[PDB]
Amino acid sequence: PKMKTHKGAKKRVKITASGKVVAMKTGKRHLNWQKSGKEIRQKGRKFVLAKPEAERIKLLLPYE
Amino acid sequence: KGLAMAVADRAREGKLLLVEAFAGVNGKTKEFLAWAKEAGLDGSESVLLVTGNELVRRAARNLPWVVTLAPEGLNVYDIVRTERLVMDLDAWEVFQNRIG
Amino acid sequence: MKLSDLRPNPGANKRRKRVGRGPGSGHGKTATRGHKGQKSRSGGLKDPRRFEGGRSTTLMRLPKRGMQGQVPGEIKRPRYQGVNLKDLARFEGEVTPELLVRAGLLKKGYRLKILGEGEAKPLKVVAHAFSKSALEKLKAAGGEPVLLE
Amino acid sequence: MRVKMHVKKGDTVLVASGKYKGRVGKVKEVLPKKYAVIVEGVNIVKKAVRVSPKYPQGGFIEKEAPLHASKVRPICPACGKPTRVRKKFLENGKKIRVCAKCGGALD
RNA sequence: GACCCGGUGAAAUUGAACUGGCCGUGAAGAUGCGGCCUACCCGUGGCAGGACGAAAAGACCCCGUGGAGCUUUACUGCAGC
RNA sequence: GGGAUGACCCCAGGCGGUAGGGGAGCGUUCCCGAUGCCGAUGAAGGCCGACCCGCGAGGGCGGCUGGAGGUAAGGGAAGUG
RNA sequence: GGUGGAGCCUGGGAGUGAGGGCGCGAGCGAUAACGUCCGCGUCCGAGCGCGGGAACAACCGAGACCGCCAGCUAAGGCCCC
RNA sequence: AGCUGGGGCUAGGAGUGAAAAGCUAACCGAGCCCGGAGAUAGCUGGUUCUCCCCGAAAUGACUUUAGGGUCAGCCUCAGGC
RNA sequence: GCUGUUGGGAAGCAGCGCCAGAGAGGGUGAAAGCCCCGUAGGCGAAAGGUGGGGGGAUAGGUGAGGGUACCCGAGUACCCCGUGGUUCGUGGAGCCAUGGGGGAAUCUGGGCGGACCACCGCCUAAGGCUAAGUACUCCGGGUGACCGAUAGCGCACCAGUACCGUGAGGGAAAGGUGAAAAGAACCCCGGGAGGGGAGUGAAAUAGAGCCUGAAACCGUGGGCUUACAAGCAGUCACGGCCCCGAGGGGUUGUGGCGUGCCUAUUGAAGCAUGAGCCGGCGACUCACGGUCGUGGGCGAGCUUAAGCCGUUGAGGCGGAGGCGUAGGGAAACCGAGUCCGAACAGGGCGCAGCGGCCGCAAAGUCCGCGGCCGUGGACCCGAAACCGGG
RNA sequence: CGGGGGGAACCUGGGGAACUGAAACAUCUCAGUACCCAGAGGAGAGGAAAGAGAAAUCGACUCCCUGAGUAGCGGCGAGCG
RNA sequence: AGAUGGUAAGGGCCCACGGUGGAUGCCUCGGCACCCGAGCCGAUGAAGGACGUGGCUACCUGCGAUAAGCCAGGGG
Ligand SMILES: NC(=[NH2+])NCCC[C@H](N)C(=O)O
Ligand SMILES: [Mg+2]
Ligand SMILES: [Mg+2]
Ligand SMILES: [Mg+2]
Ligand SMILES: [Mg+2]
Ligand SMILES: [Mg+2]
Ligand SMILES: [Mg+2]
Ligand SMILES: [Mg+2]
Ligand SMILES: [Mg+2]
Ligand SMILES: [Mg+2]
Ligand SMILES: [Mg+2]
Ligand SMILES: [Mg+2]
Ligand SMILES: [Mg+2]
Ligand SMILES: [Mg+2]
Ligand SMILES: [Mg+2]
Ligand SMILES: [Mg+2]
Ligand SMILES: [Mg+2]
Ligand SMILES: [Mg+2]
Ligand SMILES: [Mg+2]
Ligand SMILES: [Mg+2]
Ligand SMILES: [Mg+2]
Ligand SMILES: [Mg+2]
Ligand SMILES: [Mg+2]
Ligand SMILES: [Mg+2]
Ligand SMILES: [Mg+2]
Ligand SMILES: [Mg+2]
Ligand SMILES: [Mg+2]
Ligand SMILES: [Mg+2]
Ligand SMILES: [Mg+2]
Ligand SMILES: [Mg+2]
Ligand SMILES: [Mg+2]
Ligand SMILES: [Mg+2]
Ligand SMILES: [Mg+2]
Ligand SMILES: [Mg+2]
Ligand SMILES: [Mg+2]
Ligand SMILES: [Mg+2]
Ligand SMILES: [Mg+2]
Ligand SMILES: [Mg+2]
Ligand SMILES: [Mg+2]
Ligand SMILES: [Mg+2]
Ligand SMILES: [Mg+2]
Ligand SMILES: [Mg+2]
Ligand SMILES: [Mg+2]
Ligand SMILES: [Mg+2]
Ligand SMILES: [Mg+2]
Ligand SMILES: [Mg+2]
Ligand SMILES: [Mg+2]
Ligand SMILES: [Mg+2]
Ligand SMILES: [Mg+2]
Ligand SMILES: [Mg+2]
Ligand SMILES: [Mg+2]
Ligand SMILES: [Mg+2]
Ligand SMILES: [Mg+2]
Ligand SMILES: [Mg+2]
Ligand SMILES: [Mg+2]
Ligand SMILES: [Mg+2]
Ligand SMILES: [Mg+2]
Ligand SMILES: [Mg+2]
Ligand SMILES: [Mg+2]
Ligand SMILES: [Mg+2]
Ligand SMILES: [Mg+2]
Ligand SMILES: [Mg+2]
Ligand SMILES: [Mg+2]
Ligand SMILES: [Mg+2]
Ligand SMILES: [Mg+2]
Ligand SMILES: [Mg+2]
Ligand SMILES: [Mg+2]
Ligand SMILES: [Mg+2]
Ligand SMILES: [Mg+2]
Ligand SMILES: [Mg+2]
Ligand SMILES: [Mg+2]
Ligand SMILES: [Mg+2]
Ligand SMILES: [Mg+2]
Ligand SMILES: [Mg+2]
Ligand SMILES: [Mg+2]
Ligand SMILES: [Mg+2]
Ligand SMILES: [Mg+2]
Ligand SMILES: [Mg+2]
Ligand SMILES: [Mg+2]
Ligand SMILES: [Mg+2]
Ligand SMILES: [Mg+2]
Ligand SMILES: [Mg+2]
Ligand SMILES: [Mg+2]
Ligand SMILES: [Mg+2]
Ligand SMILES: [Mg+2]
Ligand SMILES: [Mg+2]
Ligand SMILES: [Mg+2]
Ligand SMILES: [Mg+2]
Ligand SMILES: [Mg+2]
Ligand SMILES: [Mg+2]
Ligand SMILES: [Mg+2]
Ligand SMILES: [Mg+2]
Ligand SMILES: [Mg+2]
Ligand SMILES: [Mg+2]
Ligand SMILES: [Mg+2]
Ligand SMILES: [Mg+2]
Ligand SMILES: [Mg+2]
Ligand SMILES: [Mg+2]
Ligand SMILES: [Mg+2]
Ligand SMILES: [Mg+2]
Ligand SMILES: [Mg+2]
Ligand SMILES: [Mg+2]
Ligand SMILES: [Mg+2]
Ligand SMILES: [Mg+2]
Ligand SMILES: [Mg+2]
Ligand SMILES: [Mg+2]
Ligand SMILES: [Mg+2]
Ligand SMILES: [Mg+2]
Ligand SMILES: [Mg+2]
Ligand SMILES: [Mg+2]
Ligand SMILES: [Mg+2]
Ligand SMILES: [Mg+2]
Ligand SMILES: [Mg+2]
Ligand SMILES: [Mg+2]
Ligand SMILES: [Mg+2]
Ligand SMILES: [Mg+2]
Ligand SMILES: [Mg+2]
Ligand SMILES: [Mg+2]
Ligand SMILES: [Mg+2]
Ligand SMILES: [Mg+2]
Ligand SMILES: [Mg+2]
Ligand SMILES: [Mg+2]
Ligand SMILES: [Mg+2]
Ligand SMILES: [Mg+2]
Ligand SMILES: [Mg+2]
Ligand SMILES: [Mg+2]
Ligand SMILES: [Mg+2]
Ligand SMILES: [Mg+2]
Ligand SMILES: [Mg+2]
Ligand SMILES: [Mg+2]
Ligand SMILES: [Mg+2]
Ligand SMILES: [Mg+2]
Ligand SMILES: [Mg+2]
Ligand SMILES: [Mg+2]
Ligand SMILES: [Mg+2]
Ligand SMILES: [Mg+2]
Ligand SMILES: [Mg+2]
Ligand SMILES: [Mg+2]
Ligand SMILES: [Mg+2]
Ligand SMILES: [Mg+2]
Ligand SMILES: [Mg+2]
Ligand SMILES: [Mg+2]
Ligand SMILES: [Mg+2]
Ligand SMILES: [Mg+2]
Ligand SMILES: [Mg+2]
Ligand SMILES: [Mg+2]
Ligand SMILES: [Mg+2]
Ligand SMILES: [Mg+2]
Ligand SMILES: [Mg+2]
Ligand SMILES: [Mg+2]
Ligand SMILES: [Mg+2]
Ligand SMILES: [Mg+2]
Ligand SMILES: [Mg+2]
Ligand SMILES: [Mg+2]
Ligand SMILES: [Mg+2]
Ligand SMILES: [Mg+2]
Ligand SMILES: [Mg+2]
Ligand SMILES: [Mg+2]
Ligand SMILES: [Mg+2]
Ligand SMILES: [Mg+2]
Ligand SMILES: [Mg+2]
Ligand SMILES: [Mg+2]
Ligand SMILES: [Mg+2]
Ligand SMILES: [Mg+2]
Ligand SMILES: [Mg+2]
Ligand SMILES: [Mg+2]
Ligand SMILES: [Mg+2]
Ligand SMILES: [Mg+2]
Ligand SMILES: [Mg+2]
Ligand SMILES: [Mg+2]
Ligand SMILES: [Mg+2]
Ligand SMILES: [Mg+2]
Ligand SMILES: [Mg+2]
Ligand SMILES: [Mg+2]
Ligand SMILES: [Mg+2]
Ligand SMILES: [Mg+2]
Ligand SMILES: [Mg+2]
Ligand SMILES: [Mg+2]
Ligand SMILES: [Mg+2]
Ligand SMILES: [Mg+2]
Ligand SMILES: [Mg+2]
Ligand SMILES: [Mg+2]
Ligand SMILES: [Mg+2]
Ligand SMILES: [Mg+2]
Ligand SMILES: [Mg+2]
Ligand SMILES: [Mg+2]
Ligand SMILES: [Mg+2]
Ligand SMILES: [Mg+2]
Ligand SMILES: [Mg+2]
Ligand SMILES: [Mg+2]
Ligand SMILES: [Mg+2]
Ligand SMILES: [Mg+2]
Ligand SMILES: [Mg+2]
Ligand SMILES: [Mg+2]
Ligand SMILES: [Mg+2]
Ligand SMILES: [Mg+2]
Ligand SMILES: [Mg+2]
Ligand SMILES: [Mg+2]
Ligand SMILES: [Mg+2]
Ligand SMILES: [Mg+2]
Ligand SMILES: [Mg+2]
Ligand SMILES: [Mg+2]
Ligand SMILES: [Mg+2]
Ligand SMILES: [Mg+2]
Ligand SMILES: [Mg+2]
Ligand SMILES: [Mg+2]
Ligand SMILES: [Mg+2]
Ligand SMILES: [Mg+2]
Ligand SMILES: [Mg+2]
Ligand SMILES: [Mg+2]
Ligand SMILES: [Mg+2]
Ligand SMILES: [Mg+2]
Ligand SMILES: [Mg+2]
Ligand SMILES: [Mg+2]
Ligand SMILES: [Mg+2]
Ligand SMILES: [Mg+2]
Ligand SMILES: [Mg+2]
Ligand SMILES: [Mg+2]
Ligand SMILES: [Mg+2]
Ligand SMILES: [Mg+2]
Ligand SMILES: [Mg+2]
Ligand SMILES: [Mg+2]
Ligand SMILES: [Mg+2]
Ligand SMILES: [Mg+2]
Ligand SMILES: [Mg+2]
Ligand SMILES: [Mg+2]
Ligand SMILES: [Mg+2]
Ligand SMILES: [Mg+2]
Ligand SMILES: [Mg+2]
Ligand SMILES: [Mg+2]
Ligand SMILES: [Mg+2]
Ligand SMILES: [Mg+2]
Ligand SMILES: [Mg+2]
Ligand SMILES: [Mg+2]
Ligand SMILES: [Mg+2]
Ligand SMILES: [Mg+2]
Ligand SMILES: [Mg+2]
Ligand SMILES: [Mg+2]
Ligand SMILES: [Mg+2]
Ligand SMILES: [Mg+2]
Ligand SMILES: [Mg+2]
Ligand SMILES: [Mg+2]
Ligand SMILES: [Mg+2]
Ligand SMILES: [Mg+2]
Ligand SMILES: [Mg+2]
Ligand SMILES: [Mg+2]
Ligand SMILES: [Mg+2]
Ligand SMILES: [Mg+2]
Ligand SMILES: [Mg+2]
Ligand SMILES: [Mg+2]
Ligand SMILES: [Mg+2]
Ligand SMILES: [Mg+2]
Ligand SMILES: [Mg+2]
Ligand SMILES: [Mg+2]
Ligand SMILES: [Mg+2]
Ligand SMILES: [Zn+2]
Repeated sequence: PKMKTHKGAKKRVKITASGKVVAMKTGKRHLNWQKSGKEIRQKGRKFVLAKPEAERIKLLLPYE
Repeated sequence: KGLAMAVADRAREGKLLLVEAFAGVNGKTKEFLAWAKEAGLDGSESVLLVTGNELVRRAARNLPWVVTLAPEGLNVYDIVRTERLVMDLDAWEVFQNRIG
Repeated sequence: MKLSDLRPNPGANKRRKRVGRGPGSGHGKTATRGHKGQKSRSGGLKDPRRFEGGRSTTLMRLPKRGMQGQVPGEIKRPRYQGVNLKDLARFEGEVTPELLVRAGLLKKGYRLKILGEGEAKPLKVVAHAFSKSALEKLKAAGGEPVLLE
Repeated sequence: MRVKMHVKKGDTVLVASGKYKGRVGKVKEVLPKKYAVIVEGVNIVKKAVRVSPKYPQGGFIEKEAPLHASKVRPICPACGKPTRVRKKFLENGKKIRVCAKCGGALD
């Protein structure tokens, strides 16, 4: 049977137009009061995932 | 495309032959060899007869060296299978209108 | 031409890799599969695309973004596909969503929106939305834009 | 349903093939099961028998052996020539065996 | 009974065998490697020291995010009251 | 380097090897080639071979058995060692 | 400088994630262990193919494409085996 | 509180049990058959023709992880620089 | 379609002919278009069955404005409580169904459009019936790049049989003489079995314990060799004897060298595992989807799926749709740009063929082939155990 | 007048697990599948909108393709769809 | 003083022929898979059986005290 798109990924990540994996930045969900403004500020942005891990997270998205 | 490459090959060889009609065939094999004889079809070469005329296809279909086909079913394999290739201008015509 | 003459071009019908048939093949015994281990075993490893050996996975550890949807589900609002001017050079005269579909440019169900990456042509164009850039090019190139409802 | 025999006991037949090929005679019997036939003086074979009240002094006895039916061919009593069997529809309207060389009948 | 003769005739076991001893060596306990000593070929009745002898994919021990039985103020459920 | 292209020739250098990667081939069943060719002056299979070609897996040749089937160059598909 | 089965980059397929002896530097150990745990290296692993070491995976020598009843050498050896 | 023939009844988380977890068709801590079924097995084993080139690892980090795995490292192939 | 020919047998080779709407195949003493059963093409049913197509009946069918406000499917709709179904696991939880409670209305009615309210719309529950297109294959038939007696159904044969089990239940092994029995009269040794001649046959180590008859295993005869030797049994050199006709084959006396195969191991000849021996079965596949590579087709375009027609190993039609042509953003939304932002700032993810119109190349896409991955028993065999019905 | 029982699977209704997957496991999955029961038939079910759901449109039901592993569901885990 | 051959109870290798055994090759009524066709039976006693049944009859088939079979129509 055809492959099933892994939703755990399509809800977290997004494949660009060139073949890269871009997921939001980890750290600023909670426990943020004493964090920097630089640390809260920078973590509110996407980051290109490491090539090996992204390659895996695209085989889970066979139809996007 | 392979249905036009197939023919053309036999065309390069000159093994391709067309005919207006089949003079005097009416459903008897022997009515055909007399024809095929006069068309240079001696039997020394396997042939692909390609026409719509049923009687004709019925006359030679039992012949150990003739492949019959309604031109609506002309296919490469049968072409390559053979050493020559014959058609009605009709069968020739629809042919044109399929590779076009 | 002749059946015996019909080869495939070299390399277009490669052989196969038979494992487990002797020392010579270099694939015998362990069948190119290693020694012991869950990977040599039949069935094998959990989805290597995700699983990592127990630790929290790289993907499960990434945060989720945006709206994930809710039931009954998707909301229906008109959808727009944009086509660039240069892709419109091939036509003459009057362009509409239809022709751009049967040409292979605009998908069905979506609406037509013109973009500007190209150069306009003094053409009657009919669409559901243009871009600021696309218009200026389209009105400047002696064209006749025509919005829809 | 039935075993198709083009020959019946005991019209006159031509041993088409076999060691006794060419020889002629009557069909002394018809074996549908094995689809064979016995012909007079043909396929002769010597067979042994016990010193038995029927066969005192022991010895052997010449038996006539059966032949496969495809080996036998009928002889048209008209043209006297072995022929393939057609079948004619009289006005009886029975069907009768008739020579293919000439329209003669064969019974 | 065992042992000799006539009559019948199994078994587990068995990599293949042309299968000695001592001091050493070797995956640390050698008929099979090294050196030396000894030893003519094949058997029968015997004795059990070794082929880490046979048998049973160690009951012990740990390992497996194996199992199953029993237990409770372990967790969570069900009958029942 | 020749010559032009894998035509074969010359010069130089490389070539221990488990897991494992890669490449080129042999062989078995089957299909087109095949309404063909081989076959009773003997098919497939079987026993010998100190001969032939192949690095090798294997391919022919010959003799004995065997007694009705076998199947080429070139390609295709696997219950293929 | 270095043209090497050197290096950079993209991509496909793996296996490995139980190492061991030696040498030098340490810790742990008793300035014990064919002990153990790290570091540089080496070798066996995969070279249990060859010579030496009496015999012996890792000490000395030396990287086995194939054939010769040809020559020179390394470690080690030259009274006899 | 005996032994015994014959006809009967009670069964699988259920029956019987003067109690051993004994017995329930010669192995009962949950009978046997058939089915779900080719359960699962990160464990052991087994994996079949030839030649040719290269050729490892037994490390680090995380891992209810430690004899299994994800990424990197070391090997390989095609293309590019 | 006869003859002639070799042969046990002609269908083989040779000569001369013929049919063919039939040169599919199977038989005949071997290899047959024309010998037999058949094949193409046609024929055919008194009686039972069927009859979805044709014709005929019959039950059944049908108008419009006006007023009336009787009827329009009840413990039902509807509300709450407990559940089930739907992609919906209480979620914002509607819709369909209903075990418990309360409990209406008849078109100005009522259910619905994802809690709820309104606007706007769709429908008309609580009685029932209904062909075909769809599913399976004990049965009959056609056909296979399906098996060919350890294969193929468990059974090619008297098989769900013998045998095992109290019972449910388990479950085999076993095919072939020859063209034709012409299946060996009679005689001889023997109680017989069995054999020796005779005889049959093309062939009798085709003799029914039968086609071919391999290997382990057993035996008879012959050549070399062995009773002071030692050993993974072999390899190298030499010599003696035997055979075949400056060479080779078999054999082995002496001298040299030499630690089985496989497995698992840091490491085995290894006193670690497996295997007595031989022969046959026996383990990396398939379908869909994905991802690289590859041979081709077309190329800002490529491609069809179920199906319809055709064929009877003939292909063609079909554009619905899928991938691509534009991306960025959680989204509205903008768009060669867009997102965070007050920004004309900064940054993220993005944006642009070769020769002489032509040709050539290509993004992309489609079918093949190949390696690998996901889902399924997914390389093969193996548990102790769980569960359901008997 | 009718019913009762049989039929290889196929069909609908009343009931309805578990191993397994989630690399443990309870919600979850395996799956309303396997299995039991009643019924029917050559087919069974379903079926003529108190429907679908945004077209200001469609027009009973059944089946196949497609829509689509989209919308959504999910200890938002495995996975379901 | 010395040195060297011939023995083979049996064993071993090699060749020849046989015994056993039943692989291998050809064969095939049988089996497998797909497409089509076809589709219920039954108190008018089904499905499936027991016991019988022939001049002589162990089993298989066929049949039922009318028992390898009785009547009628069609085919051949
Ligand atoms: N007339 C025709 N279309 N004939 C086609 C061939 C039919 C059949 N296969 C034959 O060989 O006889
Ligand atoms: Mg997006
Ligand atoms: Mg965050
Ligand atoms: Mg925040
Ligand atoms: Mg937050
Ligand atoms: Mg701080
Ligand atoms: Mg700060
Ligand atoms: Mg901010
Ligand atoms: Mg999509
Ligand atoms: Mg896209
Ligand atoms: Mg031909
Ligand atoms: Mg023909
Ligand atoms: Mg292939
Ligand atoms: Mg494949
Ligand atoms: Mg290898
Ligand atoms: Mg390889
Ligand atoms: Mg393995
Ligand atoms: Mg591998
Ligand atoms: Mg692998
Ligand atoms: Mg292994
Ligand atoms: Mg392992
Ligand atoms: Mg491993
Ligand atoms: Mg398994
Ligand atoms: Mg596993
Ligand atoms: Mg969404
Ligand atoms: Mg004559
Ligand atoms: Mg005839
Ligand atoms: Mg005595
Ligand atoms: Mg005795
Ligand atoms: Mg051993
Ligand atoms: Mg000895
Ligand atoms: Mg020592
Ligand atoms: Mg010792
Ligand atoms: Mg010794
Ligand atoms: Mg010794
Ligand atoms: Mg030795
Ligand atoms: Mg020794
Ligand atoms: Mg003794
Ligand atoms: Mg003792
Ligand atoms: Mg002892
Ligand atoms: Mg004793
Ligand atoms: Mg002892
Ligand atoms: Mg010993
Ligand atoms: Mg002992
Ligand atoms: Mg024991
Ligand atoms: Mg034990
Ligand atoms: Mg064990
Ligand atoms: Mg074990
Ligand atoms: Mg053990
Ligand atoms: Mg143990
Ligand atoms: Mg434990
Ligand atoms: Mg645990
Ligand atoms: Mg663990
Ligand atoms: Mg426990
Ligand atoms: Mg109670
Ligand atoms: Mg009480
Ligand atoms: Mg090499
Ligand atoms: Mg070298
Ligand atoms: Mg090397
Ligand atoms: Mg390897
Ligand atoms: Mg290569
Ligand atoms: Mg290859
Ligand atoms: Mg090949
Ligand atoms: Mg083979
Ligand atoms: Mg043929
Ligand atoms: Mg043939
Ligand atoms: Mg002959
Ligand atoms: Mg001969
Ligand atoms: Mg064959
Ligand atoms: Mg062959
Ligand atoms: Mg031969
Ligand atoms: Mg034949
Ligand atoms: Mg062939
Ligand atoms: Mg070939
Ligand atoms: Mg071909
Ligand atoms: Mg197989
Ligand atoms: Mg196999
Ligand atoms: Mg280089
Ligand atoms: Mg290298
Ligand atoms: Mg390197
Ligand atoms: Mg790589
Ligand atoms: Mg590890
Ligand atoms: Mg270790
Ligand atoms: Mg390991
Ligand atoms: Mg380690
Ligand atoms: Mg270490
Ligand atoms: Mg150590
Ligand atoms: Mg040592
Ligand atoms: Mg050291
Ligand atoms: Mg020093
Ligand atoms: Mg030191
Ligand atoms: Mg030190
Ligand atoms: Mg230290
Ligand atoms: Mg030390
Ligand atoms: Mg240690
Ligand atoms: Mg360590
Ligand atoms: Mg290793
Ligand atoms: Mg070394
Ligand atoms: Mg090395
Ligand atoms: Mg060494
Ligand atoms: Mg070695
Ligand atoms: Mg060794
Ligand atoms: Mg050495
Ligand atoms: Mg040495
Ligand atoms: Mg030495
Ligand atoms: Mg070197
Ligand atoms: Mg010198
Ligand atoms: Mg010395
Ligand atoms: Mg000495
Ligand atoms: Mg009693
Ligand atoms: Mg009693
Ligand atoms: Mg009783
Ligand atoms: Mg009971
Ligand atoms: Mg139980
Ligand atoms: Mg039970
Ligand atoms: Mg029960
Ligand atoms: Mg109890
Ligand atoms: Mg029992
Ligand atoms: Mg018991
Ligand atoms: Mg239990
Ligand atoms: Mg019991
Ligand atoms: Mg059952
Ligand atoms: Mg299951
Ligand atoms: Mg388990
Ligand atoms: Mg082999
Ligand atoms: Mg490590
Ligand atoms: Mg980590
Ligand atoms: Mg943890
Ligand atoms: Mg440990
Ligand atoms: Mg890796
Ligand atoms: Mg390269
Ligand atoms: Mg003659
Ligand atoms: Mg003749
Ligand atoms: Mg034929
Ligand atoms: Mg035909
Ligand atoms: Mg034939
Ligand atoms: Mg033939
Ligand atoms: Mg014929
Ligand atoms: Mg017909
Ligand atoms: Mg008719
Ligand atoms: Mg009305
Ligand atoms: Mg009115
Ligand atoms: Mg009213
Ligand atoms: Mg639910
Ligand atoms: Mg809630
Ligand atoms: Mg609910
Ligand atoms: Mg809905
Ligand atoms: Mg209710
Ligand atoms: Mg109203
Ligand atoms: Mg109302
Ligand atoms: Mg409602
Ligand atoms: Mg409501
Ligand atoms: Mg509502
Ligand atoms: Mg609604
Ligand atoms: Mg609403
Ligand atoms: Mg309203
Ligand atoms: Mg509605
Ligand atoms: Mg109503
Ligand atoms: Mg109904
Ligand atoms: Mg119906
Ligand atoms: Mg229907
Ligand atoms: Mg059938
Ligand atoms: Mg066959
Ligand atoms: Mg076959
Ligand atoms: Mg058999
Ligand atoms: Mg069988
Ligand atoms: Mg056989
Ligand atoms: Mg029992
Ligand atoms: Mg019994
Ligand atoms: Mg049993
Ligand atoms: Mg039997
Ligand atoms: Mg026969
Ligand atoms: Mg006598
Ligand atoms: Mg006597
Ligand atoms: Mg006597
Ligand atoms: Mg006798
Ligand atoms: Mg005799
Ligand atoms: Mg004679
Ligand atoms: Mg002869
Ligand atoms: Mg002969
Ligand atoms: Mg013979
Ligand atoms: Mg014979
Ligand atoms: Mg035969
Ligand atoms: Mg025999
Ligand atoms: Mg024999
Ligand atoms: Mg002898
Ligand atoms: Mg002495
Ligand atoms: Mg001597
Ligand atoms: Mg020498
Ligand atoms: Mg000479
Ligand atoms: Mg020596
Ligand atoms: Mg020697
Ligand atoms: Mg050595
Ligand atoms: Mg050694
Ligand atoms: Mg071990
Ligand atoms: Mg070990
Ligand atoms: Mg040893
Ligand atoms: Mg030993
Ligand atoms: Mg072990
Ligand atoms: Mg082993
Ligand atoms: Mg045994
Ligand atoms: Mg074997
Ligand atoms: Mg395999
Ligand atoms: Mg594979
Ligand atoms: Mg398969
Ligand atoms: Mg596949
Ligand atoms: Mg692929
Ligand atoms: Mg194309
Ligand atoms: Mg197209
Ligand atoms: Mg920007
Ligand atoms: Mg930029
Ligand atoms: Mg092109
Ligand atoms: Mg492709
Ligand atoms: Mg892969
Ligand atoms: Mg599965
Ligand atoms: Mg598998
Ligand atoms: Mg098993
Ligand atoms: Mg199992
Ligand atoms: Mg349990
Ligand atoms: Mg339990
Ligand atoms: Mg019924
Ligand atoms: Mg149900
Ligand atoms: Mg239950
Ligand atoms: Mg469970
Ligand atoms: Mg499972
Ligand atoms: Mg899983
Ligand atoms: Mg599962
Ligand atoms: Mg589980
Ligand atoms: Mg698990
Ligand atoms: Mg558990
Ligand atoms: Mg479920
Ligand atoms: Mg049900
Ligand atoms: Mg009932
Ligand atoms: Mg029923
Ligand atoms: Mg129907
Ligand atoms: Mg109905
Ligand atoms: Mg109605
Ligand atoms: Mg879609
Ligand atoms: Mg899709
Ligand atoms: Mg989540
Ligand atoms: Mg479900
Ligand atoms: Mg002797
Ligand atoms: Mg003697
Ligand atoms: Mg010897
Ligand atoms: Mg023999
Ligand atoms: Mg025999
Ligand atoms: Mg064959
Ligand atoms: Mg047959
Ligand atoms: Mg059958
Ligand atoms: Mg099917
Ligand atoms: Mg029926
Ligand atoms: Mg009658
Ligand atoms: Mg009658
Ligand atoms: Mg009549
Ligand atoms: Mg009559
Ligand atoms: Zn006549």
